[PDB]
Amino acid sequence: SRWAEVWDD
Amino acid sequence: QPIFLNVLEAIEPGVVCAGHDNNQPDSFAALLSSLNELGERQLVHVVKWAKALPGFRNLHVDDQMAVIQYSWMGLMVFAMGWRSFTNVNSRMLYFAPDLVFNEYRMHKSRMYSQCVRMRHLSQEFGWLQITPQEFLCMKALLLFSIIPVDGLKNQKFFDELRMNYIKELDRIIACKRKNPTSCSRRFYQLTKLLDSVQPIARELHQFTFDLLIKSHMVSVDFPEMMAEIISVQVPKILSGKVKPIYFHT
Ligand SMILES: C[C@]12CCC(=O)C[C@@H]1CC[C@@H]1[C@@H]2CC[C@]2(C)[C@@H](O)CC[C@@H]12
Ligand code: NA
Repeated sequence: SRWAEVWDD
Repeated sequence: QPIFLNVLEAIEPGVVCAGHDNNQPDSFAALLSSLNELGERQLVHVVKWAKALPGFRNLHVDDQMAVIQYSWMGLMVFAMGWRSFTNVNSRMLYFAPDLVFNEYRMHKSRMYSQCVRMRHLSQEFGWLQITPQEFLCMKALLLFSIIPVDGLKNQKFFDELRMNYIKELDRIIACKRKNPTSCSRRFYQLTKLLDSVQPIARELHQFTFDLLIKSHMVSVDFPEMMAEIISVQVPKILSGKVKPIYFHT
């Protein structure tokens, strides 16, 4: 997901 | 002593623009699409801001994400209210430097009543002479002001964290005060102010939820994280599974 993507960043 | 405040001031997000074309005629789709985009952009900053808050890492990973996902609306409205107060004395809603709402946009956005409450909240910052420090602490506390009624993964670390942030807010008040009766009165006003944020956020929650559902029919675009959080997390709030923590009844 995009959120998961941003959280990882 | 200034340790806690130094941190909050240090991590406070800078200016964030929405990318709105102020040269194009105002329209419901254009305004809301710009607000949604602004939400996506600010969400990124709220994530990085929250992660840097004192003791935030003590929380379980899943709770870290949870509080951010439930509280983003109240956090963003509160800060927006502050920007409006400081940038245009609450005359308009200062969402972003490139997205300032006047009465016309408030009407074209189809959420005039909600904008009115937000402007009212903005006015309170003035009516109460809220200090930049009280603002920062109250905003931090808003991240720990809404949880599922069934509790979080590790409810204990959260309660400890929320309790300490209340303590810090109490510290700030008792700072330039030696009268215990004055402190109690200021705390009462601030907590009342904090509570008033929740009803406003709920109205926005209901509104964005309805808008997501019929977005394809009104040409309103929802960025990826927004669409996900509004379809998965917001409903839990609207259905009563996740509720705000109120100081007063
Ligand atoms: C959080 C934002 C965007 C960030 C901000 O400054 C406050 C403002 C409050 C209204 C929200 C908006 C994001 C997009 C939403 C959720 C729209 O879908 C309807 C209500 C809007
Ligand atoms: Na999610």
